[PDB]
Amino acid sequence: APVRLPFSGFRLQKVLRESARDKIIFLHGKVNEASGDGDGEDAVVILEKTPFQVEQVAQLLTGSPELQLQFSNDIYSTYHLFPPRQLNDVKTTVVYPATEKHLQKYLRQDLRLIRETGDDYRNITLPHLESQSLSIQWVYNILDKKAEADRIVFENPDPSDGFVLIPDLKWNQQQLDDLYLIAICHRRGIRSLRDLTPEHLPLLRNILHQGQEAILQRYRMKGDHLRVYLHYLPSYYHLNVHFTALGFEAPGSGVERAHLLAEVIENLECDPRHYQQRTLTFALRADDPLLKLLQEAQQS
Amino acid sequence: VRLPFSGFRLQKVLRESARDKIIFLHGKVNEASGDGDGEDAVVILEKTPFQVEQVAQLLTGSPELQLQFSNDIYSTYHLFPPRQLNDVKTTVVYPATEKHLQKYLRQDLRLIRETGDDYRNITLPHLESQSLSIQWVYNILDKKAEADRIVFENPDPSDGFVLIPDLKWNQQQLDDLYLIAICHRRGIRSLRDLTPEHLPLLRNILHQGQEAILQRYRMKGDHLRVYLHYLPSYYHLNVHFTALGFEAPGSGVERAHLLAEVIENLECDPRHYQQRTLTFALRADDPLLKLLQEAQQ
Ligand SMILES: C[n+]1cn([C@@H]2O[C@H](COP(=O)(O)OP(=O)(O)OP(=O)(O)OC[C@H]3O[C@@H](n4cnc5c(N)ncnc54)[C@H](O)[C@@H]3O)[C@@H](O)[C@H]2O)c2nc(N)[nH]c(=O)c21
Ligand SMILES: C[n+]1cn([C@@H]2O[C@H](COP(=O)(O)OP(=O)(O)OP(=O)(O)OC[C@H]3O[C@@H](n4cnc5c(N)ncnc54)[C@H](O)[C@@H]3O)[C@@H](O)[C@H]2O)c2nc(N)[nH]c(=O)c21
Ligand SMILES: [Y+3]
Ligand SMILES: [Y+3]
Ligand SMILES: [Y+3]
Repeated sequence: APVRLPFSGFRLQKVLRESARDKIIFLHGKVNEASGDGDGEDAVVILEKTPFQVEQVAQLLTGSPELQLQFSNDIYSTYHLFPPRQLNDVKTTVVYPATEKHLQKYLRQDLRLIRETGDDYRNITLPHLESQSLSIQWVYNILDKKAEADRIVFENPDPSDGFVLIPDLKWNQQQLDDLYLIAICHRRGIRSLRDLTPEHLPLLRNILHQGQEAILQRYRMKGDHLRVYLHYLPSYYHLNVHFTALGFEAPGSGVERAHLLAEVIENLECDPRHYQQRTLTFALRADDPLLKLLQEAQQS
Repeated sequence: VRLPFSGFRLQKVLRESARDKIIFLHGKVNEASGDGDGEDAVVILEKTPFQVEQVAQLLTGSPELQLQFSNDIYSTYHLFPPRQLNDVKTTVVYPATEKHLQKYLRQDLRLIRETGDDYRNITLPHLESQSLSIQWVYNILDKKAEADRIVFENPDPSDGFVLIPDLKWNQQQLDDLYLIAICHRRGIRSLRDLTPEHLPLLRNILHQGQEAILQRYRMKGDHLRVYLHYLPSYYHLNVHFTALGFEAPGSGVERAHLLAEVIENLECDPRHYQQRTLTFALRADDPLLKLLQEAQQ
């Protein structure tokens, strides 16, 4: 049974970002303006066209689809096709109320690479963590069974070595070509890859092996069909591991941000302090203050 | 008006990309019309980008939505918009030939984690038996080919290399900038052949490579993603230079290795690349895949 936007009104302020290639758009709207003091609140609405489901496509092209002809020559031709309802799903995400840090992160990527030494991390990044980081209340809600409980795909309930595996916010669950799940560990205070030590190895292995095994049993998808990894920098500073279909070229799966869990585990087995000592490469917005901070602790 | 045929029986998904919301289908058409004898068609379908004004308008009309879930300030929904947002770009090849089929066909991939042993016992023996030609490299290195496009060359036979646009780039804009660097010293097959003796070749590549791109394109190093493939397609060490902003195919973690961390990895673990297990993806029909899977069963 269908619902409405969790707010009234939406008046466009700004296209934070759009991409014709990815068929996606992120908008900052003013909402609820006809109440209280008349200023309203900020929201972000994100609209993404969805992947095709080949069977519905094959069934459509078997009949007489609604078409207009755009180019014609001999054996080539391009139409505009207007499918029935069922092929038109647009994946819609709402952030509301949206904070100033949301508005910043969803804006116009003009990105710069940076190489962060262990020392740059203790000295510069760590003490500046608040400014990179978003509320993890949603993570607590899942771990506490207050949101998304009926979506949980698997749980290892151990307080220390356990975790919850659930469909990622980006996956609309309608097909397996873009399978995307997330594992969040039960244990609090592991912010990111920089916190990881051999003490976490049991936790890591369980995410890797019981996560893959749970995906094999739920979706029949084999581990050699999965790309399993973490982000550095993450947006939410509670360790989280991303399980994607390998043939899905997921945004954020690039060598400049993604780290395979299998390698992370073996890195720890070979090199207990590897994540505190070594240098990690990632991208930051041009104008992000932390970039400036870091550029200045290494140039001179 | 109409599709150029009647009936569609799916024969094969030649290629798909959920990320780009595109599929390439081969179907059999006309099987319940004319003589009864079906033909070949390719039909490519692609979702369209949004238009701001149509989206704004839809949103201020407060539409109805099917809730997927909510959590705190977050929520997601299925939206079934009115016709004007729903257009699909439908390209048809009819009748299509076996050439059209081969043009669009892509193999599905499979992950493998190749130990240092796996590489010694299985991949290396396989690759000396079977490899794609590295002539085209040779042609460049010794000026018979593409000398009209060199961006930079350091000639030192032991640590030098030539830097040319990759064929993937039409050179009309810097958005999708892509270059390869091929080294002068011969027989470096891939990453698996790298040791601390390579440190000058590597350093060389990264550093003079960036300087060349700076002077030629006005593009700073922090704007560049620089890396090698494992497994490469061509077994003569080759370094890839792409614009940071360009989400280049093949820059995924399951394939790409940052040049600079390959360097530091040599510095702290001299045997790294002969001992450590490396991860990569193979085509479903690659004989190497069956070999590795059989060795690890
Ligand atoms: C709030 N939240 C985030 N995730 C998922 O948790 C992971 C956190 O992962 P991470 O810490 O490594 O950070 P990441 O940067 O990947 O997450 P973010 O959500 O900021 O995604 C990165 C970028 O991808 C882009 N993007 C494409 N679609 C969306 C979308 N729908 N929402 C936000 N960003 C999107 C944005 O440009 C964004 O900055 C992400 O994969 C996110 O979908 C959630 N999953 C559930 N199940 N319930 C949640 O409530 C939830
Ligand atoms: C022949 N050639 C190739 N390159 C470029 O050299 C680099 C070699 O780099 P690499 O050794 O690590 O190989 P990579 O795997 O990147 O090569 P490429 O993208 O071309 O892969 C090879 C081929 O296999 C095909 N292919 C890739 N995946 C699939 C799949 N999944 N299914 C079916 N076919 C696939 C490709 O379309 C292509 O024909 C590539 O980035 C390539 O564009 C060249 N550059 C110049 N300047 N002059 C050349 O003549 C030249
Ligand atoms: Y006020
Ligand atoms: Y006011
Ligand atoms: Y079915």
